[PDB]
Amino acid sequence: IVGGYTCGANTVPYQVSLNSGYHFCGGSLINSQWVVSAAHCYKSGIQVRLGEDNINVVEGNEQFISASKSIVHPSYNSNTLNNDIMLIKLKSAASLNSRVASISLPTSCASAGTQCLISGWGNTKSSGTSYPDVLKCLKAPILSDSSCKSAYPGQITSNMFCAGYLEGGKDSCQGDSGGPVVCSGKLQGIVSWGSGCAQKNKPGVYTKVCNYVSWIKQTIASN
Ligand SMILES: [Ca+2]
Ligand SMILES: [Mg+2]
Repeated sequence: IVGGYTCGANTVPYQVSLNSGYHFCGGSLINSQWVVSAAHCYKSGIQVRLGEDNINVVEGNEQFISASKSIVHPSYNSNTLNNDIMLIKLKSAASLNSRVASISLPTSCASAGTQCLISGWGNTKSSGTSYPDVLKCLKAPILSDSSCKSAYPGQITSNMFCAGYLEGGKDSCQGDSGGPVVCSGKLQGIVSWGSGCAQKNKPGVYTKVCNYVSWIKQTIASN
């Protein structure tokens, strides 16, 4: 996350770190047995880490649970990143508490202008590499599809939205992939892609979760 701030330990209790020997993607806990992340984060051998703040120091509120199964969206296209969403079931149920909580799925899509919260352990420089060990946060508004489509002609589908600042300066970056974009108490997006980080007229692009609620509910209940 570039230009954001330190969230504070466990202030984003639904935030997950996917680890395959190191942190490689974020995710969101939607209930004790399931996590939603990005399909481009798919890997075999994932351990889900809950209640994290510093990812290199066991501070006491973590739960590390292995994944039993992963389900990438049936229509994920890794070339365009359309339908960039995946579900991860935990081998054991998490123990929800103040530090480990789930986030709600949306009932309707959010409007442009709505302020959201983006969080992750990704790169914090736009031009450089500095990976933080504690969770960083960024409040950013959803942009109009018009400004999103002008920035990326022929690349945005109805399953994507942009959030950020066209002036640049604040944005998600690598290491944030798969993490949450929460607006008004609901999980509305997933960090998917963008052009570099915090560049001018290049906002980050997010998976539009409100379009996958029936698929998520149907899939988790049948698995
Ligand atoms: Ca830790
Ligand atoms: Mg993240």
